[PDB]
Amino acid sequence: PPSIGIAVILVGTSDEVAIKDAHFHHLSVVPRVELVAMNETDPKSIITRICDLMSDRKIQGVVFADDTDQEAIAQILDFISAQTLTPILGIHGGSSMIMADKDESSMFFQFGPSIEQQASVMLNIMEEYDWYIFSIVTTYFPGYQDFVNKIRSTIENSFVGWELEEVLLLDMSLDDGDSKIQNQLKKLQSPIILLYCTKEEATYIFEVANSVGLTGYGYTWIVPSLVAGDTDTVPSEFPTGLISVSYDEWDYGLPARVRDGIAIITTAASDMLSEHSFIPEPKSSCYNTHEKRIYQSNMLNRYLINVTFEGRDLSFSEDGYQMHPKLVIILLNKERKWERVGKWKDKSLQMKYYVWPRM
Amino acid sequence: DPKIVNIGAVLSTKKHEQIFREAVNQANKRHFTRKIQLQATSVTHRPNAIQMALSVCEDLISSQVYAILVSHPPALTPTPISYTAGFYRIPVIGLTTRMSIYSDKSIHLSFLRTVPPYSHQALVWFEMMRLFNWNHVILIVSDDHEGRAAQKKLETLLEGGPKADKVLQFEPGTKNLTALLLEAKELEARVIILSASEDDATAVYKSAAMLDMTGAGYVWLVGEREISGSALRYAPDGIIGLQLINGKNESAHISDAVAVVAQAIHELFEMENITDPPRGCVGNTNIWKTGPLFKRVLMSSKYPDGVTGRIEFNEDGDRKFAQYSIMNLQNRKLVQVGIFNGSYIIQNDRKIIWPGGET
Ligand SMILES: *[C@@H]1O[C@H](CO)[C@@H](O[C@@H]2O[C@H](CO)[C@@H](O[C@@H]3O[C@H](CO[C@H]4O[C@H](CO)[C@@H](O)[C@H](O)[C@@H]4O)[C@@H](O)[C@H](O[C@H]4O[C@H](CO)[C@@H](O)[C@H](O)[C@@H]4O)[C@@H]3O)[C@H](O)[C@H]2NC(C)=O)[C@H](O)[C@H]1NC(C)=O
Ligand SMILES: CCCCN(CCc1ccc(Cl)c(Cl)c1)C[C@H](O)COc1ccc(NS(C)(=O)=O)cc1
Ligand SMILES: *[C@@H]1O[C@H](CO)[C@@H](O)[C@H](O)[C@H]1NC(C)=O
Ligand SMILES: *[C@@H]1O[C@H](CO)[C@@H](O)[C@H](O)[C@H]1NC(C)=O
Ligand SMILES: *[C@@H]1O[C@H](CO)[C@@H](O)[C@H](O)[C@H]1NC(C)=O
Ligand SMILES: [Cl-]
Ligand SMILES: [Cl-]
Ligand SMILES: [Cl-]
Ligand SMILES: [Cl-]
Ligand SMILES: [Cl-]
Ligand SMILES: [Cl-]
Ligand code: NA
Repeated sequence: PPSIGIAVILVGTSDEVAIKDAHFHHLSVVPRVELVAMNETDPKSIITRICDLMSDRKIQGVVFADDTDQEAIAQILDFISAQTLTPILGIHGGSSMIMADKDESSMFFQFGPSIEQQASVMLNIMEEYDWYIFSIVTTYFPGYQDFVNKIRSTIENSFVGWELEEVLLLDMSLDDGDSKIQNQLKKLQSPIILLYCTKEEATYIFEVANSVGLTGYGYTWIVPSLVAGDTDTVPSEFPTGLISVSYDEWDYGLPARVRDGIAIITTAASDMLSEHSFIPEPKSSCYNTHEKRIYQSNMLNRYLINVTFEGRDLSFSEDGYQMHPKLVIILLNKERKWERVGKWKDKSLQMKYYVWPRM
Repeated sequence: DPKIVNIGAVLSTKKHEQIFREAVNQANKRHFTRKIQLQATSVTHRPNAIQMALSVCEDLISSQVYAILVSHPPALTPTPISYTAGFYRIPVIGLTTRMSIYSDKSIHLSFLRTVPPYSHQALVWFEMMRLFNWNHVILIVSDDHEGRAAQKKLETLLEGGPKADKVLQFEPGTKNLTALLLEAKELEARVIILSASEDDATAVYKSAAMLDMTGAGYVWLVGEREISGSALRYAPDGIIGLQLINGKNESAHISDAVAVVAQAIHELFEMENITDPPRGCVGNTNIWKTGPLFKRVLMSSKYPDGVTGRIEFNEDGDRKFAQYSIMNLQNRKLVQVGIFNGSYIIQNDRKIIWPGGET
């Protein structure tokens, strides 16, 4: 059986031996994995590294993991994936932080929940504890509309007496020297607040909300994965009592993720070669994608999204996120540690507390 | 003596680079520059998007540019430059790109332009509807981002008078459109407004002529794309459309952009605690802390005496007070019958001829 090249790119991470050991393949094709270590996660470092790889070897696919909170990394990877038409899986870190509106030509897929799935978990949580009155705060971070829309459409088709009191839209592309974000937050009355933004955006917003008295008792803030991010790094502005939905290396370890990443790409290419008697030729160069585009496509996507491995459904949506991930609900407790307080699993919620302990 | 502050530009030709230099060089002579003195750094467009992103890093951001001018490539978009500069919150100033998508702050979070998006043509239609007392219009738009953008902009103007009796959307790429246009024909309103690409306007024009909807009784009111290339070639006599004055003059917009950006730099440096932008991309993943402040200073910049007229920006960073030629297809020649001077319609002494032969 012929070999296809797969790059595994690890930023800031040394479970390197544990990873090579977790990775078996009975198919039409076998992987030749190449572990690559990166130090930097700016646009130039990421683009040139991946493009060097593609030019020095024949890469059918990239499995990418990082140890940062940098959601931009996902944006960069989608761009690289769309331009080179190369499968990239962002399985951990900034690489897995939701990238809403991926490019039409993207072959970029992310471990972790969609925005809509997280919005839906957040409303389930609120239902459990009969928190029915709430408000929303977002920035302009992409996804913010999907978030608000999903909420609005869930609650407007519901016998439950939801009361969405206020939706704030904060512009943090401008400086805050006129205290406009203070002025906007002052308007908030609701006891529950859903916040969609980036981790760095959240730490400023929390800093301001604290100053106007919105983070204490009788306010409970709920946030998605990308705000908690790496749960070993906890900004001091984050208020105790913060609830978040999380897919940050809990029960699904990096070693296992890299294994599943390799399987998804290897299986997809096997399935295609079976049905069509070819796979797409690894791009020789990203420095001439303009010439060679009429010869490329994202055909491999339709296979990439419908893989099962060791008797496990690893499906992605077409929109490029994990289909039904087991999510972990977490709470920032009196010790400023993130604490497991629930699971979302088989589309059911299971919470630890019947009544929230003191913050 | 002076602190050197680099301005960046990505431009179409080397001639346009030299125009950029001289424009910066004249800003330095105009202004008081003992404290800060501008310096020009420029490249021309790279052959593909990945090279273009790398060049922004290698050639521009390595020179610590406070802002980047970008022209639309004349025969590849500003987008990679918006992305990479946006990563750091360095403002990008679009010179000639008209697509409404660059107005979306989630995608382009530090993007201004000295031309208006196509959707702002709705502002001129609306004045024409007041002037010529068209109080009932039908709006036909392409069901893509550009078409929808035009619709929203016209509706905001109407809702909050002239009214839109109906809005019809059609699938971009559709060649026979008689079902859509039969719905318009049965309505009582006879003023039709169109937003569509070149090719889609062609299809509309052909279907409409087949339905005798291009003759006396009807008014067609249209933008710039819809009287260009092959659209112009099948357009019905008597049609009214628009052309943005100086809209393709890269040299004019280089002059105006540089004036505005120079004003804004000198104003920026009147304030305290201005930081430098990152030197190069490699190893740099933090935003330019002063970038959002500088964006605000640009947004609220006013330059009365511009080669393209009165420069201000709106809340999306789009050009206000843009000037349009009002064009009327007479005997198969585009004739100028007036201008929108930025706030006011001015009919010239050449008579309008309406569809049919009306007067
Ligand atoms: C696009 O076109 C519009 C309309 O032509 C221009 O807007 C006009 O700009 C001119 C200046 O060039 C303004 O003219 C001045 O009007 C003043 C009074 O304005 C009031 O009354 C008018 C008419 O009813 C209203 O439209 C307006 O809203 C105000 O209520 C006068 O006081 C001025 O007189 C001064 O200059 C004259 C000539 O030298 C002297 O003799 C006088 O002593 C005095 O100093 C002057 O006549 C006009 O008001 C503007 N109108 C509007 C509607 O804005 C735009 O400037 C133009 N855009 C561009 C970019 O060119
Ligand atoms: C369809 C959406 C594409 C998003 N695009 C990708 C950014 C990107 C893409 C590619 C590269 Cl090479 C780089 Cl360096 C950066 C722009 C980027 O996602 C913008 O990121 C932000 C947008 C808005 C905000 N919130 S805000 C406006 O400050 O209040 C925060 C971050
Ligand atoms: C990344 O850092 C490691 C550890 O110091 C080093 O061995 C390696 O050479 C670095 N990689 C690059 C591309 O410099
Ligand atoms: C996805 O799952 C299996 C094939 O792996 C099959 O039941 C189903 O038809 C697939 N859907 C496709 C091929 O779109
Ligand atoms: C473009 O603008 C410049 C002024 O900056 C002017 O010299 C030139 O005539 C203009 N070109 C056209 C075609 O109008
Ligand atoms: Cl590196
Ligand atoms: Cl892209
Ligand atoms: Cl996320
Ligand atoms: Cl962040
Ligand atoms: Cl660099
Ligand atoms: Cl006229
Ligand atoms: Na803008």
